[PDB]
Amino acid sequence: ARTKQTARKST
Amino acid sequence: GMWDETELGLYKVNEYVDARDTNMGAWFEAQVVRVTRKAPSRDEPCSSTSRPALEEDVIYHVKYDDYPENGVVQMNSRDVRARARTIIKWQDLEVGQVVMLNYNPDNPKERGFWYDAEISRKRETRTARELYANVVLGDDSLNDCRIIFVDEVFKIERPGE
Repeated sequence: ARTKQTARKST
Repeated sequence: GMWDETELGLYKVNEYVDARDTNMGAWFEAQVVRVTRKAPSRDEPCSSTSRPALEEDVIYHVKYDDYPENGVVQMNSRDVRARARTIIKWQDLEVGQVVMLNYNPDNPKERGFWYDAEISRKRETRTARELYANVVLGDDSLNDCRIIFVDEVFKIERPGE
């Protein structure tokens, strides 16, 4: 909620 | 240039942007480190000064603002969008508006990246209120997907407002 986290790569 | 797929974008040195990974089609933090378009000027001096196009119709080279290891990677105007800073509230989520948004493809009940989608349907109940989007990866695209994180949908940003 109202927050932005990233997770993992396929790169 | 507001909602309804405004289709904008113009980035510059250290203008914060989100960018697509070509491998999962996900959108994440990316700090701009070069805007240029590969013409060495016009006819090859060993300089690479000039850009053939406008600052919008050129090329962008990001440094991933969360992922510094993966280094300077180059994307085009359509495959970058500026740092989607303004939230699209529940009431503004237009069916067919292309947004970048809280989804994980490995666990669709969970948070992963900001995957690009278009609103495909809207519904609400006694306990839960939901979105249903066509989600797009860098390979496939999963229609009528269950959007759980309602509070953090993002839209296409301005070129320079």
